[PDB]
Amino acid sequence: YEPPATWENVDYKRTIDVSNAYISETIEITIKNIASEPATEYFTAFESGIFSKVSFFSAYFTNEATFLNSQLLAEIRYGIIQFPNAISPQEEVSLVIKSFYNTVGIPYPEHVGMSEEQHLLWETNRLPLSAYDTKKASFTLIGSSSFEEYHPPNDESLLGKANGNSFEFGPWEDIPRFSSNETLAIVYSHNAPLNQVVNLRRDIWLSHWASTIQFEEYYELTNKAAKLSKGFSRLELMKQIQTQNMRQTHFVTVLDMLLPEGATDHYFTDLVGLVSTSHAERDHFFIRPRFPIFGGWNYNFTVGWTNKLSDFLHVSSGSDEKFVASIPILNGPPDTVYDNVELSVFLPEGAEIFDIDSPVPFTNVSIETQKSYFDLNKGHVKLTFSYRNLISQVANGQVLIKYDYPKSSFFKKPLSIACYIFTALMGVFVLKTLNMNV
Amino acid sequence: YLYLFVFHSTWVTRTAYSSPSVVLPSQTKLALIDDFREAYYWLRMNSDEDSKVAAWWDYGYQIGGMADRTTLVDNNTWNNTHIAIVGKAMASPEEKSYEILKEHDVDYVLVIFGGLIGFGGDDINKFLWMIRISEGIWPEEIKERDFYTAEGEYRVDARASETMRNSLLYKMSYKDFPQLFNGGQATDRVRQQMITPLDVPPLDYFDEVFTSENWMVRIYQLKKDDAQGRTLRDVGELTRSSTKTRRSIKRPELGLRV
Amino acid sequence: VHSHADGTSYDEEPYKIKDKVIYSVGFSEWNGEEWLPHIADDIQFELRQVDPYYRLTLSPSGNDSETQYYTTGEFILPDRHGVFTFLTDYRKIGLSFTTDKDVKAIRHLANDEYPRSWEISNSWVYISAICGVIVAWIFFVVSFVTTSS
Amino acid sequence: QPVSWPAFFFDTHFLIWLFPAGVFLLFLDLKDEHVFVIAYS
Amino acid sequence: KFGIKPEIHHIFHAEPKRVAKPIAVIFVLIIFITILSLIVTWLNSCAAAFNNIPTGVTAVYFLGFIATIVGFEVIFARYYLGTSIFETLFSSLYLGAPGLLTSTKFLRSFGQ
Amino acid sequence: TYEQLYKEFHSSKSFQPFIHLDTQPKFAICGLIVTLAVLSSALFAVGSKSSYIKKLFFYTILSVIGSLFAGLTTVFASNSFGVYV
Amino acid sequence: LNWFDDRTWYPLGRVTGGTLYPGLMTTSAFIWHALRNWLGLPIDIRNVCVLFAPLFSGVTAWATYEFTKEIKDASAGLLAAGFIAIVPGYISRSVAGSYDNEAIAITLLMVTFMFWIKAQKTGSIMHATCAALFYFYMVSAWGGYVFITNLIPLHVFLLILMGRYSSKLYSAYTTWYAIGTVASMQIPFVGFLPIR
Amino acid sequence: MISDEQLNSLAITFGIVMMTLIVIYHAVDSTMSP
Ligand SMILES: *[C@@H]1O[C@H](CO)[C@@H](O[C@@H]2O[C@H](CO)[C@@H](O[C@@H]3O[C@H](CO[C@H]4O[C@H](CO)[C@@H](O)[C@H](O[C@H]5O[C@H](CO)[C@@H](O)[C@H](O)[C@@H]5O)[C@@H]4O)[C@@H](O)[C@H](O[C@H]4O[C@H](CO)[C@@H](O)[C@H](O)[C@@H]4O[C@H]4O[C@H](CO)[C@@H](O)[C@H](O)[C@@H]4O[C@H]4O[C@H](CO)[C@@H](O)[C@H](O)[C@@H]4O)[C@@H]3O)[C@H](O)[C@H]2NC(C)=O)[C@H](O)[C@H]1NC(C)=O
Ligand SMILES: CCCCC/C=C\C/C=C\CCCCCCCC(=O)O[C@H](COC(=O)CCCCCCCCCCCCCCC)COP(=O)([O-])OCC[N+](C)(C)C
Ligand SMILES: CCCCC/C=C\C/C=C\CCCCCCCC(=O)O[C@H](COC(=O)CCCCCCCCCCCCCCC)COP(=O)([O-])OCC[N+](C)(C)C
Ligand SMILES: CCCCC/C=C\C/C=C\CCCCCCCC(=O)O[C@H](COC(=O)CCCCCCCCCCCCCCC)COP(=O)([O-])OCC[N+](C)(C)C
Ligand SMILES: CCCCC/C=C\C/C=C\CCCCCCCC(=O)O[C@H](COC(=O)CCCCCCCCCCCCCCC)COP(=O)([O-])OCC[N+](C)(C)C
Ligand SMILES: *[C@@H]1O[C@H](CO)[C@@H](O[C@@H]2O[C@H](CO)[C@@H](O[C@@H]3O[C@H](CO)[C@@H](O)[C@H](O)[C@@H]3O)[C@H](O)[C@H]2NC(C)=O)[C@H](O)[C@H]1NC(C)=O
Ligand SMILES: *[C@@H]1O[C@H](CO)[C@@H](O[C@@H]2O[C@H](CO)[C@@H](O)[C@H](O)[C@H]2NC(C)=O)[C@H](O)[C@H]1NC(C)=O
Ligand SMILES: *[C@@H]1O[C@H](CO)[C@@H](O)[C@H](O)[C@H]1NC(C)=O
Repeated sequence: YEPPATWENVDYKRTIDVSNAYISETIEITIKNIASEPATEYFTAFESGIFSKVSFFSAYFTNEATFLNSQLLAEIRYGIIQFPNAISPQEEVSLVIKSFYNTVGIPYPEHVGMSEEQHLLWETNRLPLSAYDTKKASFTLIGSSSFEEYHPPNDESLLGKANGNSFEFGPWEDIPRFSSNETLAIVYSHNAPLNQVVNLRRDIWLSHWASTIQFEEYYELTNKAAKLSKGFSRLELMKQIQTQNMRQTHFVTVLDMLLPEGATDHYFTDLVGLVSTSHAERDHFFIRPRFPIFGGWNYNFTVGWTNKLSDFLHVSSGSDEKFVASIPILNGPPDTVYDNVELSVFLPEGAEIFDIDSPVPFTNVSIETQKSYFDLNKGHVKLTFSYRNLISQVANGQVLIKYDYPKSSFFKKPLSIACYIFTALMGVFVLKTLNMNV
Repeated sequence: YLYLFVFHSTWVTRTAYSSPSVVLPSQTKLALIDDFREAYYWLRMNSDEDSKVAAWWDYGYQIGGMADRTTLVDNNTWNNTHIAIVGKAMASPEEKSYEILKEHDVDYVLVIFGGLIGFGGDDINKFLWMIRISEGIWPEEIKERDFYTAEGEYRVDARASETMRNSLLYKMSYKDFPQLFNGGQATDRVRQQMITPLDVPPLDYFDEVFTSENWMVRIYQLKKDDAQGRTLRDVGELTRSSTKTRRSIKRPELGLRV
Repeated sequence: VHSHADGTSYDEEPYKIKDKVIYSVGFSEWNGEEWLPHIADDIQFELRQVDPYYRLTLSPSGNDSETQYYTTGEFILPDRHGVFTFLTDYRKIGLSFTTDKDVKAIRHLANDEYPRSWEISNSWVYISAICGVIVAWIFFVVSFVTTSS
Repeated sequence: QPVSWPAFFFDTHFLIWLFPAGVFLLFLDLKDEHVFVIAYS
Repeated sequence: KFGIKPEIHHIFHAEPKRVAKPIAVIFVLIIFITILSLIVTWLNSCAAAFNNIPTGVTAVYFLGFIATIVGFEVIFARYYLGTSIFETLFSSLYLGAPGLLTSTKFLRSFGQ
Repeated sequence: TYEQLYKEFHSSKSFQPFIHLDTQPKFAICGLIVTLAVLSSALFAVGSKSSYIKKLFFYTILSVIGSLFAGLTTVFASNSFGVYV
Repeated sequence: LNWFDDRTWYPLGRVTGGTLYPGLMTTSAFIWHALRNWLGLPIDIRNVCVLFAPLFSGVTAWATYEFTKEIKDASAGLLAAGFIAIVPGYISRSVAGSYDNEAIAITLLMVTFMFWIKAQKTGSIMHATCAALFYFYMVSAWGGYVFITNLIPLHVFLLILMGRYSSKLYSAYTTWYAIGTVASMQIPFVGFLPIR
Repeated sequence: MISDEQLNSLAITFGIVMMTLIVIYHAVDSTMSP
């Protein structure tokens, strides 16, 4: 669906940041309307390969920011922005788009030694794919230290002018419409570890009898950094530890898990057993895996802790037996990108969910049951969300569940276990009043 | 005596019969060692799920229990010949051990080495039990009275034999061990011998892919045979040490083409 | 691709000792412009452990616009259990080397998948004698209870 | 693989010297039950 | 080296011969004549016949007794042809629980 | 509506628990003594001698009491050892 | 029961019908399924497989109580149970993580011997058939069942040489051998071996 | 979770309570039996 008309871009900045293993853009537009029926909408154009991997999309006004209604739809594909206070047909407006991606690039030497810097290859557009005509448009590539182009063009214009830790250029005037005329490829040094997980399932467990909430998380993380040539040698790793100071390099030795405020019973296990190299200091759960995760290596592990329920659960006002829970949507290391997240919250056995709200647009949601310990009846209410593309730093949200849990179903747990003990002992009575004596 | 029986029966249980067989607390300091789960979980995480791991037989269950990979020998010794295959492969030159470890579709070979921390149950002192059970099946290929120093000693340092130095498990276990400490000397803690980098001949058919933190469990890979058909020791002597920009042109004495 | 002789695959029913399978591979050559079907003798299937158990030359029995297929006929799997690989190394000097291998597990007979005792002609005596002892036992307990001592 | 006597004292504390006296005391009233314990000892 | 190679066909193992079939038929009806000789020896000829039959109100526990004794042989006979061990096991549980009570009141009713 | 549920969340009381976790193993031990005394004295009502209807009556009332003390006891002793509910 | 296990002995496999004793695995799987579906608490199979020798340590103690109760009065049975509950000779092969096939062996050796002595005292047919059911279930588990089939015949034979034969000794031993030898022949590791 | 010295105290006190009430049972049985 192509937009007709009624927006023309006077100014158009485009600042790509490349500094923390996910690409973030901060577009800044100043638009002018044409003399027609005053329309109130906007269309932001993404490629078909970038629209598949996008995790956050927001808009500000530049005067003083409140928010705007930024909706992402579901072959250039679009994303709509809805304005309040419908605009007169000839007036300047100002606007800020922020967006956060999933891809970071390919290691341009894919094999590199562990004591050597890596360089990544990112591919993008240089002329901006706008759905409308632009009159002025500057590009700015902020980020790490060293930026270098890949197959530089013969034109002396459309060429990068390097600034102090920056790379500034762009086609600056009179770009008519959708412009896939040239695709940029830039290599750049990047000393972050590039942690990314493939499948995160995290199970929480509300409990009214214990008044506790119990977090358990299963991470399947890869390191998408550059692979290492000549294999792995413990001699070069151990000498690399013994030389100096462990600066910033590729592989993963420790992870810093940022937990909720008061967390009590910390554990960190692999598939084959538990791992004893973990340190649970106040508010921070540090983790050392068994082997250091170099470029391309896999590691699947499980962490878990226990919070009290008095700060995640809140009794409603109209009815005493109606509870409202707000769950942290994501806890993990500070530099991670999540390719799949499934958040399973487990309400107790007699709970009935009324209302569900999530701040991040999920891919899926369903309500099932699952039998845990002493679930003699149907079992826990498994409300499971499926989120696809998330960032650790960006997706700051809480999932809000409104349910009820009456005291008719609160005492059915000891009464159900009492029902099994009672029918077992009356079963003992039938098998002892019974005469079998030939 | 009934009350003394309880204190005896709990002291004996706590001291002598309550220890894990996986975590190895040798205290090289009350330090625990989990190099077996580190290496086996490297095989579980960083290998294709149909790779075949040829280790010695007394570690055969734990690999299949922890690495979830395919082995060749195993703890119950019901086929002794198939154990003499791996015992023949561990004690033979790597020219004749690559040939027998690719005929069986093996891509990973792991060894146990307790020379940096003093484990003693490594695969260099149960190495003679790899030559006894493979000498009775294949005599005059693998033979004892080799691996000895012509006076009856079982040495590991530069006093050792030539068949001991060119063996597969020797140069797989002691690879990069003299370059560990400094100065080109290395004090093996179990065998109490010092080795030098002019020992331990290089490995031209295998390459290491993992080695644990205390150097216990070494994991090696059969690197693929060369594309141009030449032998891998000729690739090894190609890529190094030869020959000071000096040449020779000669009738190559190769026979005749069929 | 290899499958059972009646059309089912390895995935639906895994293989078994003394089983009927079919194997099929198709070749194609390239004269610089088009992928033409490759007419050839000398192509050999191998069913293989450490040592080969089958070398069967491949008859064409098929055709396509850019592929000539080859079959091996219905051949019986060995009664030797084990993990057998299905191998075609087409290695003829002058033209391109190709290798296709698929490693499969081939298991023993289950306890149910045996010739049955009523099916076999030799065990009719023992079924008749066990049935005789059982029926004579039932008349022994009814006759023992209903008599008066 | 033969074993020495401190494994016999080690595995059973004072039962190792009530073990023969129990057998000798099971002879002196020899029921048909006790032949099992004597032969099994 | 490269070129054609001789074929291999895996000459199989031989199966031992079963039996001549009418010999097995002969022994089947020999065993039939022996079992029929047993029943014809029991019922009238050796006079070990039915001296008493409990025609009172304890007849229903006798028919329950025949229901258990014939019932377990019906369960085992079904188990001989197909009928996996779990359905046989729940079958002899669902027969063994009411059946042991009506096969013990009967043996309480007869003191002999 | 996420804003209605957010306002309705942040204007609410916290979760006041029924029985805290630190007093709960003492309820587990005292409950174990109670249900073990009641059920331990319940198998001797069928145990010694009686008639049938009084043995049924006292067995079923004493088994109801000891059964419900047993169930509530194993809820609290479930929560005591680390597993919850 | 029909598991080829292509993950071991790679070109050969391991049939695991006639190289395995299927009595430990079906017991701990019966406990796992039993407390899984019938009792309410789903615990992991690793915890059933670990905490298995501590569970049957107590059943070994109860069976030693009943055996010594058949030899002397019950007050010696509680001494024997108190001895074998904590003795270091059995706790060596019965440690908490030890799924090594003698965790289930001795708790069937003592139930087998308990029903044998209880079958040979009173001469009952039933106690010598349920001596043979636990003899079969002892054969399903451990490969040192052979001890039992050289000890119960060694007992009976010493009952013959001493002149202590009776109808109880016949009526116990001959149905122990009948049921226990037709039944122990069904385990595929032990085929017609008890015939030859 | 319980520690290892506290498990040692638990195992020893089950042993001492076990042997103590065994001896009490044997005394009450041996005194008051015909
Ligand atoms: C425990 O583990 C052990 C190790 O993992 C394992 O031991 C191995 O077991 C296998 C299976 O039996 C053994 O393979 C056989 O080995 C035979 C040994 O023959 C020796 O002597 C021959 C001369 O007499 C040599 O030819 C032979 O090979 C030599 O030459 C090769 C080529 O030049 C070379 O690669 C060798 O290295 C070696 O130098 C060896 O020295 C071997 O005879 C046998 O071959 C037959 O079977 C193969 C299929 O199984 C065919 O591929 C092969 O062509 C042969 O086929 C013949 O037999 C088939 C039926 O068996 C027929 O279908 C064929 O048509 C053909 O039949 C012809 O010959 C018959 C007489 O044999 C005749 O009756 C026919 O009419 C027809 O004329 C096979 O390779 C292996 O050697 C064992 N390895 C070791 C180290 O012991 C053991 O099995 C495991 N335990 C358990 C319980 O599983
Ligand atoms: C007066 C009441 C009389 C009741 C009689 C009941 C039982 C008699 C006592 C003992 C019988 C011994 C024979 C074993 C038969 C079962 C084998 C089977 O089940 O496996 C068979 C296959 O055999 C085998 O591979 C051997 C397996 C050996 C079993 C090992 C397990 C033993 C331990 C169990 C204990 C577990 C804990 C319980 C604690 C109490 C599966 O049979 P299927 O499912 O294919 O059925 C179809 C029937 N076709 C094929 C004939 C049509
Ligand atoms: C016969 C009379 C009673 C006999 C009593 C016997 C023993 C009791 C004494 C000590 C046992 C307690 C030791 C617990 C060890 C730590 C638990 C653990 O850590 O393991 C648990 C296994 O949970 C269990 O097994 C439950 C054990 C409960 C025992 C409490 C006493 C009840 C006894 C039963 C009475 C009869 C039942 C009738 C029912 C109808 C692993 O949990 P998880 O990995 O899923 O953790 C994650 C947890 N999420 C999933 C929530 C995130
Ligand atoms: C005639 C029938 C009579 C009626 C019977 C009815 C009910 C009684 C039956 C069961 C009641 C409770 C038993 C469940 C206890 C599970 C403990 C466990 O499994 O805990 C294990 C480890 O435990 C321990 O640390 C200490 C061991 C204490 C266990 C004491 C054993 C006594 C229980 C009886 C024998 C075992 C029976 C089950 C196994 C076959 C959990 O391992 P983890 O590392 O995954 O958890 C670590 C926790 N994270 C995941 C959060 C990190
Ligand atoms: C056949 C009879 C069986 C006899 C005994 C059998 C086995 C005993 C052997 C070993 C047990 C050692 C336990 C190891 C695990 C350490 C956990 C621990 O020590 O829990 C301790 C506390 O515990 C206790 O106060 C025990 C409470 C009272 C026990 C009651 C007995 C249970 C039986 C009830 C069944 C009633 C039903 C009747 C059915 C007829 C805390 O630990 P935490 O900090 O990890 O809790 C996590 C932290 N919160 C506290 C926040 C949750
Ligand atoms: C630990 O977690 C990782 C991450 O999810 C798991 O890796 C994934 O494993 C599956 C199956 O091994 C892979 O699927 C495979 O895909 C390839 C083509 O991509 C195909 O050739 C195979 O037949 C199979 O379908 C999947 O790609 C892989 N994901 C990544 C990112 O590598 C791993 O299995 C987990 N390990 C354990 C022990 O749980
Ligand atoms: C959304 O979640 C539902 C869960 O209810 C998924 O439906 C299940 O899909 C699995 C396939 O793995 C089936 O085995 C189940 O039977 C399905 N259950 C139901 C109730 O349909 C569904 O596939 C998910 N959809 C997407 C697009 O992720
Ligand atoms: C059969 O194969 C030949 C190979 O050259 C091909 O040209 C022809 O088109 C094929 N015919 C059919 C019907 O597939």
